[PDB]
Amino acid sequence: NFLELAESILEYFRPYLGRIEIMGASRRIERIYFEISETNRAQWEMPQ
Amino acid sequence: ELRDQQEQVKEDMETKCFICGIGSDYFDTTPHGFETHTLEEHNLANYM
Amino acid sequence: VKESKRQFIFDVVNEGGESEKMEMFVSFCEDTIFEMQIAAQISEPFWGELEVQRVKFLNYLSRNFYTLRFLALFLAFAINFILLFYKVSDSPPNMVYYFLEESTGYMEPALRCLSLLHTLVAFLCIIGYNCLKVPLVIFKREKELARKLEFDGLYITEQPEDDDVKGQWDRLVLNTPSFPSNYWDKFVKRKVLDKHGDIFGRERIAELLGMDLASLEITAHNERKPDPPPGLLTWIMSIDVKYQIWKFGVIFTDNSFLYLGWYMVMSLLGHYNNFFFAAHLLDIAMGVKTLRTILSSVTHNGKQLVMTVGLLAVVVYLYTVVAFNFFRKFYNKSEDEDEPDMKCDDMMTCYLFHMYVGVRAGGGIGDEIEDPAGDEYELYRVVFDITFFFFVIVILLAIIQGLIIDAFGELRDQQEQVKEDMETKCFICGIGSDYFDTTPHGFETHTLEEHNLANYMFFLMYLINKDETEHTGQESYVWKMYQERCWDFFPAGDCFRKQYEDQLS
Amino acid sequence: MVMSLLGHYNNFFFAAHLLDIAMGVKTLRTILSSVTHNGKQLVMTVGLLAVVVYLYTVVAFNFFRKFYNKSEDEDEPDMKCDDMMTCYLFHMYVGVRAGGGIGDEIEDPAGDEYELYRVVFDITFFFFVIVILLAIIQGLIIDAFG
Ligand SMILES: CCCCCCCC/C=C/CCCCCCCC(=O)OC[C@H](COP(=O)(O)OCC[N+](C)(C)C)OC(=O)CCCCCCC/C=C/CCCCCCCC
Ligand SMILES: CCCCCCCC/C=C/CCCCCCCC(=O)OC[C@H](COP(=O)(O)OCC[N+](C)(C)C)OC(=O)CCCCCCC/C=C/CCCCCCCC
Ligand SMILES: CCCCCCCC/C=C\CCCCCCCC(=O)OC[C@H](COP(=O)(O)OCC[N+](C)(C)C)OC(=O)CCCCCCC/C=C\CCCCCCCC
Ligand SMILES: CCCCCCCC/C=C\CCCCCCCC(=O)OC[C@H](COP(=O)(O)OCC[N+](C)(C)C)OC(=O)CCCCCCC/C=C\CCCCCCCC
Ligand SMILES: Nc1ncnc2c1ncn2[C@@H]1O[C@H](COP(=O)(O)OP(=O)(O)OP(=O)(O)O)[C@@H](O)[C@H]1O
Ligand SMILES: Nc1ncnc2c1ncn2[C@@H]1O[C@H](COP(=O)(O)OP(=O)(O)OP(=O)(O)O)[C@@H](O)[C@H]1O
Ligand SMILES: Cn1c(=O)c2c(ncn2C)n(C)c1=O
Ligand SMILES: [Ca+2]
Ligand SMILES: [Zn+2]
Ligand SMILES: [Zn+2]
Repeated sequence: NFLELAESILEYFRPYLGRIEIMGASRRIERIYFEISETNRAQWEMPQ
Repeated sequence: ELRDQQEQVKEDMETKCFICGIGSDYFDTTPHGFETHTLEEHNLANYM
Repeated sequence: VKESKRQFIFDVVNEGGESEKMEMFVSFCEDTIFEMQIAAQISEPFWGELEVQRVKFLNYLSRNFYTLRFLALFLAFAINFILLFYKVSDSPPNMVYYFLEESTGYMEPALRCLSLLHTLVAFLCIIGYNCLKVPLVIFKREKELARKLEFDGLYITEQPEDDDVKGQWDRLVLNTPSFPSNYWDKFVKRKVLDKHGDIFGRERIAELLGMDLASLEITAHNERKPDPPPGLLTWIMSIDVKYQIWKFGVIFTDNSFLYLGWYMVMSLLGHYNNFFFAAHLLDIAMGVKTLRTILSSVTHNGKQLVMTVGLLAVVVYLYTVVAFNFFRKFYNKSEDEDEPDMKCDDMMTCYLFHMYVGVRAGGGIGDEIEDPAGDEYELYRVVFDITFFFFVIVILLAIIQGLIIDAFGELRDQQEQVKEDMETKCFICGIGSDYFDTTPHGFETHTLEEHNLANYMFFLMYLINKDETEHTGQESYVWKMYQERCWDFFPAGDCFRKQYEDQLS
Repeated sequence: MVMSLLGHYNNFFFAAHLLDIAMGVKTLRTILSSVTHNGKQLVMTVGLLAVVVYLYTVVAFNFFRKFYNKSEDEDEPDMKCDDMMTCYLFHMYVGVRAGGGIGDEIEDPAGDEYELYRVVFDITFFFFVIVILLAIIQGLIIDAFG
């Protein structure tokens, strides 16, 4: 229910919610969430 | 040989994850599993 | 339908992606349903009688379209066989006379009759194509336009890229009263207006789609049933010119229709001059499938072949520059000492000479220019000739031949890959044969009884034909997914056997 | 057996039995399998070559007849393109076997009003008939091997 109510926020922040997986200090795979800047994404998308 | 190199690169990218090396066959046990894994879980652009 | 299915399977397995596989499959099912309707319509069973005869004639043409094409090919071959007996003379059978030289004397009337028959058959082929294949072209165009309008807001939220001639032209049918003529969904405009209208404006959407909002409610409120006469006056009044213009633009941009039109134009020119009928002998490439596949080897790397020819031209130009600057004395192609004929006294002539003679020479330009033995530039000139031979004659031509050979290999590889993919993995769920074959003939049973794609097509037709109030729970579920364009009901990486592995064991 | 019997009518009929090497030697059979694997495609390619050469013959017969005089005696000209059958035979027989195409065997066009048309004619003949179609045949054989 909370996710459905936050659908608009999640859709708006989808291009900026960066997600990766790492092998953490606990010897387990951990998912990391961070912020991708708009300038960073645009520079990445530049054709060169 | 050049055509074979191009085809091999395409096949490798389309059948195995660039980061963890697990093959698509495993992820595809879930619908569009490989696509979701390579676009949301282990996206290399996200590591950059 | 079997040929269409084979073509679709080849396309999806070769160039299609996994993400859009089910969408492409459903699109193929829709196209197949429309083509089945067309086939059923054309199947064999004053205004009224004339209309009946017209419909019968058009149905006959559509039914025998391919036979008519084969007949056109045969007539072209016969005409050219007759043309092989042509002759030229200075006296009638300084102007020159062309006439047939045959002992029988029946060839010339036969030539006239065959030419008239060929023109007639070409016209009939055009009509048959228009009545058989054009409907599917219009159906696909309308379907794509409707989907882009509804689920993408192509002309509402976005705009065509201004280079998409297809979108720029499709802007002409949006307000037309008959936009969905072939596409089954006759309520695309209502759907688009309801989702798009609050954010874009109902009146703005109604103007873009040529909808009358006032009559929109009245039509649902009550029922109107007209009964216009079939008179030509009424028919002319009831013609959507804007739709017809858009439709004719689509048709005239269709490739096969353009080919048939060129065929007809050449047939007509054949009556101005009979030798124009030789152009129709090129129809063998389109007719014979083996020849089409063979020519696909040449056309597969056509861009690379053209670029190689351009590179050859540039290299020959460089050699021409060197020859014009240093080796002009050797380019005298006249045996009369009084009248020398220098082929490299101007750059244009030297370049023409090189590209024309040296490239076609077995050993290069040195075969065709003066022998350099005893000259001060003997070594420079032998290096010139040898490098020309090795680069232009040996390597570049080898590049062309290798391009053709690689095209052959690539096409064979594509066919083998499609066959292997179909024989080793399920088209629907994507699970490999190895898993199913744990049971005797497991893959065969799975692909013929469990996940048969023909059965999914049949289920779509069955759902369309069945009354909605009679739909079962699963039928209603799948019907709602079909209407919403959600392809999640298709099993993906899962099956009944995997679901109930332990119980079924 | 029939050829062996005919060999007694004329001894040179025994040369037909030398073709038995293809059936006898397994290596030769495998080699000839490379030619016969795409035999239908080879035949279709030969037919396409015939059609293309016929088109070139039509063009030459309609526009380039003057260049097809194959006689060095001015009193007795020998025109190879004054009738379509003769022109087609000349093309299919000489131009296809010529190293550089028909232009190798017909009169030099330098100085003629149709010089550019005729050089385009010769160059396109060389590239389509000599370079591409023969390359198609050779590639068919190579692909059969593979
Ligand atoms: C895919 C690659 C395509 C290759 C394109 C074609 C090249 C292939 C062939 C090479 C063999 C011939 C080399 C050139 C020798 C020419 C003879 C020579 O040189 O006689 C000495 C000259 C005499 O001078 P002059 O005063 O009497 O007349 C100058 C005044 N005029 C020019 C207006 C009359 O001395 C001089 O001028 C000094 C020389 C001029 C400066 C260098 C220009 C020549 C360059 C040639 C290509 C270089 C790469 C060679 C590699 C081979 C292919 C890989
Ligand atoms: C795989 C592909 C096979 C290709 C088949 C072979 C074609 C390859 C070659 C092309 C080079 C030559 C082009 C033709 C030029 C001819 C010279 C010319 O045109 O002189 C101007 C003429 C003079 O007319 P007239 O009144 O004096 O004699 C007319 C009365 N008669 C004919 C009875 C004597 O003007 C005219 O007639 C108007 C011209 C006649 C109408 C066009 C027919 C010519 C078409 C040629 C092929 C077109 C494609 C070209 C692409 C190259 C290959 C890809
Ligand atoms: C996209 C177009 C290219 C596709 C292939 C079509 C090839 C032909 C070309 C082009 C389009 C039409 C060209 C213009 C035609 C206008 C008519 C014309 O101007 O015609 C002139 C002469 C006719 O002379 P006349 O006045 O004495 O007639 C007697 C009539 N009275 C007595 C009344 C004078 O026409 C002649 O004679 C020469 C007729 C024989 C020419 C050969 C035609 C077919 C064979 C080879 C060419 C194929 C090219 C292959 C390239 C495609 C590769 C994929
Ligand atoms: C399906 C059939 C084709 C398979 C290959 C067989 C090739 C030969 C052909 C065909 C079938 C039999 C043809 C008709 C034979 C009837 C006899 C005949 O009419 O014979 C005439 C002359 C004999 O003359 P005479 O009267 O002076 O004899 C002296 C006798 N007295 C003195 C009594 C007059 O025969 C001669 O001289 C010429 C004899 C030498 C010809 C070469 C034979 C073998 C070498 C090359 C040809 C192979 C073709 C390869 C194609 C197959 C590719 C897979
Ligand atoms: N770890 C990974 N990250 C990203 N893509 C991966 C990864 N592993 C495999 N792939 C595959 O690599 C391809 C990446 O797609 P693609 O390069 O087309 O993306 P893009 O962002 O649209 O860029 P481009 O337009 O330059 O190709 C896809 O086939 C994806 O399945
Ligand atoms: N989901 C699937 N449905 C049907 N065939 C599948 C499926 N997945 C894989 N296949 C394979 O596709 C091939 C289908 O067979 P095939 O096309 O010969 O059938 P058909 O009805 O006789 O038609 P056609 O005569 O036109 O080939 C078989 O190899 C089958 O194993
Ligand atoms: C998906 N789909 C169709 O494909 C279809 C149809 N009516 C005809 N077709 C062809 N309906 C109502 C439908 O929902
Ligand atoms: Ca019910
Ligand atoms: Zn991974
Ligand atoms: Zn399956």
